[PDB]
Amino acid sequence: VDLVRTKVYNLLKEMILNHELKLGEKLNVRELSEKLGISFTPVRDALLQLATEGLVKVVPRVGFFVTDVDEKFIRETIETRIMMEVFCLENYFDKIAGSEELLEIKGEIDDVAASAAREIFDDSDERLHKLFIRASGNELIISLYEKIWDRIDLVRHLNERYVVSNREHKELIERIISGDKEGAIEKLKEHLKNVEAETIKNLYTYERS
Amino acid sequence: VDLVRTKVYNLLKEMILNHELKLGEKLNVRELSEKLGISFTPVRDALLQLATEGLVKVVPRVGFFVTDVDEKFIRETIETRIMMEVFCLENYFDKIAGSEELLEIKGEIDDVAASAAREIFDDSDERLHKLFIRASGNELIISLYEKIWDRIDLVRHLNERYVVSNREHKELIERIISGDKEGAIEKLKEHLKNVEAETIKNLYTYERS
Ligand code: NI
Ligand code: NI
Repeated sequence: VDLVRTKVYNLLKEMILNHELKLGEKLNVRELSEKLGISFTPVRDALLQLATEGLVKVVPRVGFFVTDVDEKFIRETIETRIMMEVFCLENYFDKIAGSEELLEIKGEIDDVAASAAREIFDDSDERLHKLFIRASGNELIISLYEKIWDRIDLVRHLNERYVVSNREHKELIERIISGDKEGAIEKLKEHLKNVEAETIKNLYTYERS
Repeated sequence: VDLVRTKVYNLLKEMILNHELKLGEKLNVRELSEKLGISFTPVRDALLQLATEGLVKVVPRVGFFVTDVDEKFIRETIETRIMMEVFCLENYFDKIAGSEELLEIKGEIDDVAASAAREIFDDSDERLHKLFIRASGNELIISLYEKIWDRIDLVRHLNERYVVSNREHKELIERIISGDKEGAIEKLKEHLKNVEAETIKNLYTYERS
């Protein structure tokens, strides 16, 4: 289920980022099905799920459309992350600082600063932000974030300054390892608000919206 | 859709609070359908939705069960509310303080302090906490809270100290109207953590869990 949604989602992201699909554009389910080798019903069901995260607009008896992602959609995405991630980092700080995972992410971060390989950025980016959430141990929280992860992920990709983001993550982690809880929190706010400003600026490079 | 889920949900709450249904108990869809005058499929679909909020456990090819609501389920519910509501109140404080709605809720609160009518408590309780969320103007946030509202509502009802909760709301609102933002925030944390401790204690009065 998550499995099909994730392939559907991944195709949709790939075609938005390639400018094959415009923001607001009507989706052709048959097309998606040809591309993915998945039958109609399962694709349809995935799209309904994505509509649930606000990625797809559903017009009954009409069809499915790619959301017309606009500034408000971005801002709301980021502000939602600030609320959740900051809440997790603040309250689960010791647990995050002490995790070995944080150290492996740090290693990826250092690789990006040298190589600038986007895939390693995406992996390290996801792991760091999700670590904050996961460290709560609060399965409701963690499932809320998971529920909107596809939206988070698409938004993540609508900017191009990943190397600067890489450096911001580095500094975050450094504050965290130093037990500078307050510094870390301010740095996370700063990083996300920075990402948000840059995304809003990049947005006109996408067809429509 | 929300319409059917809400009737299904309301019946389930009523029977849990009457101790007609135990926590963990297997649900009989036909029963629910007889009671509500709604057909099988729509009930089934509502139950699937409620399973989404973690109110119903789904066992495929077996059936649907009432969640075995335990301390962790309560704690996680409350901590999730603390994160969201505190984030909203802190960041949208002026907007909340200035709303006429807050004044009407205040009027209900004063009625409860005098009458102790549970329905007026529930109405005023819902409005106050939802005002914080709604004042964000962030439709993602507001939809996350709405998505788990049934869970919030059931949890709200698993304690019996609503008059004390009424007094805590009163003091909250008083802090808010006074522009004591920090006082208000601390009072909201305190209120929810208090509710949480009392609920955990009351919980053994419910069959199972
Ligand atoms: Ni980041
Ligand atoms: Ni309350």
